[PDB]
Amino acid sequence: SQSADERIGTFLNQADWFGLEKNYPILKDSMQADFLKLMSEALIGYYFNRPDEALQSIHKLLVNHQAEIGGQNALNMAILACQIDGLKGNYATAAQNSRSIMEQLKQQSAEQGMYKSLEGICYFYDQLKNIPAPGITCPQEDIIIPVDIEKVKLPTSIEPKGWRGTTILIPVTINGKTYQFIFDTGAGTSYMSQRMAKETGVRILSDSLVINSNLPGAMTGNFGTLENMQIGSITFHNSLITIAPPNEFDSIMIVDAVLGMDFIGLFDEVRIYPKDKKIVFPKSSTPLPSYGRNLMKVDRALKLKAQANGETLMLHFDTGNSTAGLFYQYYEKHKAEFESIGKKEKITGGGFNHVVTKDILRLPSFDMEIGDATAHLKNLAVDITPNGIPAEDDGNIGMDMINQFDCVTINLKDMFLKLE
Repeated sequence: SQSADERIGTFLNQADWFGLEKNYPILKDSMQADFLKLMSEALIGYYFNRPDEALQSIHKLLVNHQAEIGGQNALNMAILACQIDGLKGNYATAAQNSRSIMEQLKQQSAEQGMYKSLEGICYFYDQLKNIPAPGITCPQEDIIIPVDIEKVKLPTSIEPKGWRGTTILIPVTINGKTYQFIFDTGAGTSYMSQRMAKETGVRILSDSLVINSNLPGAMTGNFGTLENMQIGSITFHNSLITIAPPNEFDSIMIVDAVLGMDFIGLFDEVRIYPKDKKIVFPKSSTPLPSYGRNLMKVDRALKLKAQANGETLMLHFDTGNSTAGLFYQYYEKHKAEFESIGKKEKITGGGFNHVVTKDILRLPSFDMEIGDATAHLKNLAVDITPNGIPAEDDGNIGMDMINQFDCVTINLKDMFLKLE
C-alpha cells in the first residue's frame, strides 16, 4: 500500500507515460509533494500535446522547487521547456532561454560535458527568432479535401513489380499553381526538394544547421519558410520547411513536396477516408474512445500504443511509410517464433542520403489490435538486425494499416487513433 506521491513517482521512474497520464488526474488531489505534481504535469503536457500546461508547470517548478529537485533536474526541466517552446513556434523564447542556459553552463564549466547538444538547439532557434510561428485560417465547418492514394512507384531494379505500398497526395495551391504533397505524419516538419523550393519561391532561412534527428527542420541542414499555402479553404501560414538538395536517395525515388506535422499538429482532429479518397478537418472532434489515449508525441513523432497477442507494442505512426515494418527490438523478443513462420528476403530502401540494402524477414500475416479494431498486416517486413537507429519503438505503422479502414481518426487534442 503506497501513497499517491509514491505511486506517481513510480510512473516517472518506469517512464510509463500512459500510466502517468491516466493516473495523475485522480491521484493529484492526494499528493503532498508539489514539485512532483509539477514534474508530472510537465511530462504529461510534453508527451500528450499540452505545451502551455507543461510550460506553466516547468516555470512554477523552477521558481519554487529548484533546491529540492536538485541541480540536474532543474537543468533538465529548463531544457525541456526550451524544446517545448521551440516545437510550439515560440522561436524567440526558445533561442533566448537556451542561450541563457548555455551561458550558465559555460560559467559552471559544465558545457563541454553532456549538454553540448544544447548548443545546436540554441543555433537552430536563433535562425528562427524573427520568423512567425506556423498558423492556419479556415472557416468554421467540416473542411473536406479530395486526395489521391497512389502506388509508390520504384525502379524495378529494386522492386520488380514497380511499386511498394501507397502514399496520400493532398492538393496544395501556391501562387496560383496546384501541387500534390505527401501527407506525412512521419515528417516532423514540412519538407521540399531544392527545385520545389525554388519554384514556389521559398524564403531560405539557413544554410548551415547541424542535422538533428529530434529537431523538426534540421534533417538536411537547409530550411526555409513560406508565407502562404492553400489547402482547400484552409490557408497555412509561415510553414517551416526542410529543404533537401539532390542526393543518392533520388535514385530510389524523388521527393519533391511533403506536408508535415507543422501543418497537421495545428488541428484537433484529422479524418482520413481511404476508400472515399478524402481528408476531413472537422468542426467538432470525436469523443475519446473506450480504450483511452493511445497516441503519444515524442518531439514531433506520433507514437501509437497497440497490442499484439496481448502484449503491448509501440509503433511510430508514420503515414509517409508506404507499407509497415517491425524493428529489431521486437523481432528479438519473438525471435524463435518469427524465425519459424518468417520468410527471409532482401529489401532495398533508405532515406535522405542513404540507400540501404539488407536482409529482412517477411511475416505472412501479423494481427494487431488498435483500440477496438484489428489491423491485419500481410507480408510484414521485420528487421532481423539493429538498423543504425538507437532502439526505441517496436515498429513503424504506415499505409498498409490505413488503407484497410473506411475512416482513420487522428485526434491530437485528446491524443487517440480510431479506426472504423
